[PDB]
Amino acid sequence: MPGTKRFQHVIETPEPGKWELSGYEAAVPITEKSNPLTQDLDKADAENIVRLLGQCDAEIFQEEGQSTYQRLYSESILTTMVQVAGKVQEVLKEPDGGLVVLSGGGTSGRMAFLMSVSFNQLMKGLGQKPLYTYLIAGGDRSVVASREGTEDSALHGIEELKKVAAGKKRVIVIGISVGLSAPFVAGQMDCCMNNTAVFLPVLVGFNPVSMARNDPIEDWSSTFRQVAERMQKMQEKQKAFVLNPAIGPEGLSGSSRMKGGSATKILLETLLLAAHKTVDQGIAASQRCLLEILRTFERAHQVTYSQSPKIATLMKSVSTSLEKKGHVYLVGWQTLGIIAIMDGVECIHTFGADFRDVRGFLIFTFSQEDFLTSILPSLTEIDTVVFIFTLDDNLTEVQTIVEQVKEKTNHIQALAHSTVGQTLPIPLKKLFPSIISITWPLLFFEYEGNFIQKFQRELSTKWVLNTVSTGAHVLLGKILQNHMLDLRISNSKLFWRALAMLQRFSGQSKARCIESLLRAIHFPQPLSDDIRAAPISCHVQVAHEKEQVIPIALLSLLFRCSITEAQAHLAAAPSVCEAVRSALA
Ligand SMILES: CC#C[C@H]1CN(S(=O)(=O)c2ccc(N)nc2)CCN1c1ccc(S(=O)(=O)NC)cc1
Ligand SMILES: O=P(O)(O)OC[C@@H](O)[C@@H](O)[C@H](O)[C@@H](O)CO
Repeated sequence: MPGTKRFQHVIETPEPGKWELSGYEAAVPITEKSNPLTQDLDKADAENIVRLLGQCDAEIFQEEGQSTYQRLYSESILTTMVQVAGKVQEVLKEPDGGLVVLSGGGTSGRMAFLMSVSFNQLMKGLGQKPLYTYLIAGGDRSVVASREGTEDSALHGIEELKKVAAGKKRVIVIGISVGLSAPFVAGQMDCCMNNTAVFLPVLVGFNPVSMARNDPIEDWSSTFRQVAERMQKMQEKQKAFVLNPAIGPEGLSGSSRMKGGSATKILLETLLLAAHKTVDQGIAASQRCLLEILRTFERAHQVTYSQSPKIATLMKSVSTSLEKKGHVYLVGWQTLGIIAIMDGVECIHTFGADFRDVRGFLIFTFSQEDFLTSILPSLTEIDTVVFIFTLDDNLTEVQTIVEQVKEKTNHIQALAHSTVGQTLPIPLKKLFPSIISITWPLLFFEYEGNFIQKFQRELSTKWVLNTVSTGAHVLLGKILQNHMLDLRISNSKLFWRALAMLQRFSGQSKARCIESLLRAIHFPQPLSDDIRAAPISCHVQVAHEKEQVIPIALLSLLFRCSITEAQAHLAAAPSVCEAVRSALA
């Protein structure tokens, strides 16, 4: 029947009460799951929100229970990290015609960029040629833009890969996809397996391979799952690798920019740093050198979240400014500036928020005076401006900008990273009365830009900004339990996530949910057979431009009414949130 090809794979909605016993819950990929810690996140206050995400983030470092999924600390995973470190060594010994690509869509792609830079720096400070590069769904521009639609083509991924891999002789391709989902990566990994003389694919993500994505990709014949299963078979002969620890669900269901991006750095920085810092010692990478690093990353979580009360406060202020109608500026230096940009941009697609709502700034790349003359003018009594820097940064450039911002603003707060016993110039740096001083112990570092200190700091900022950005929006009522219902459908994964949210919150069949969804998307056109049979990309292209697609679709269902009737209802309610929530009641 029309549509059967496209929707056959979708699991039926269970009868009320049998969500567990239908086996439905057990087949939800971990990366899409509702985290039980966050069932009532939409009710939590700022302090709880910080607590509940701190807990969710902790799950990264939690160990394997005694019938269950491998985790970051499990022996199978650390052994895989060692073996991969090893293959990175091979290429490090033979830099001529060698290359190491880190690749991903969206936040996986963003993380890839950071790491390729860091490790390229590292080989510079040692006077070696840079061997790292990145690849992001939609080219370089995607690093710092909301561009969710660019991940759906396997040919694109392969193309980008062919460009960069030039006339190289030995290529390591680290395909990053948190959900083991992005068609962009899938095609890269498959291409690698079809030329193993040159390519070595390493897939990174955080689902078991039995939960890897399995619906058809429009421009490619195999699924992510088939690709990953075959890489796993090659791992026996050491010609492919799959590195996939479970880290437990996101605190915002399927918001893989959070734990997933974090785990990506923890996992890949750890392994690459080990491989470098152990080549020049002429010693194999071992579980012991990896562990040192992982434990440091784990202290970093503890260090970071011990500043929780302040983190809650900055959340309450970021939220306040967005409840009124102000903006939120994230101003930071080096690498920590970028991360700030990355957070701001992600808020657009993640919460449907305008790019001014939470914006990032590096010193998007607007210099000291340029910021003072351009942006400073537009500031306002209700806004919030966050400063993010180390005490190694150039604090004369910092104080200047805060001096000025204080006048036109007042809601400032800051994120200051330091070694123990560095002191904050100006004891009347108050200015910031109640800073977020994150003060780092003294580690022993032989590489020359203290790369472990950088990684700690990046990660810690990512945790803070993410928790803030996400928390501020939850407080506003935009989140339904631990799901973002009212998302914009801009790729296929999001289209499937909409359909899952329709099933979950309505309890109605998949045929009904699909029908309501496609009607909401294509309104005012009716459901023809063509539309029913259309590739998922046709729906995406149309829904991408509309507003409230998913809430309209859900209303149609709850009221058993038409799209015309549910649009009218929505427009007659005070808000999307009250409309949906009170139809649920
Ligand atoms: C319909 C459907 C579905 C699946 C898979 N889709 S998928 O096909 O894009 C996908 C993504 C990643 C992956 N590893 N496998 C499939 C994502 C959303 N999915 C999903 C399924 C269930 C839920 S939920 O159970 O309502 N939240 C607990 C949330 C999301
Ligand atoms: O790394 P994945 O699972 O292939 O997901 C890649 C991207 O879709 C994902 O990072 C997304 O852009 C983020 O907005 C999710 O919060």
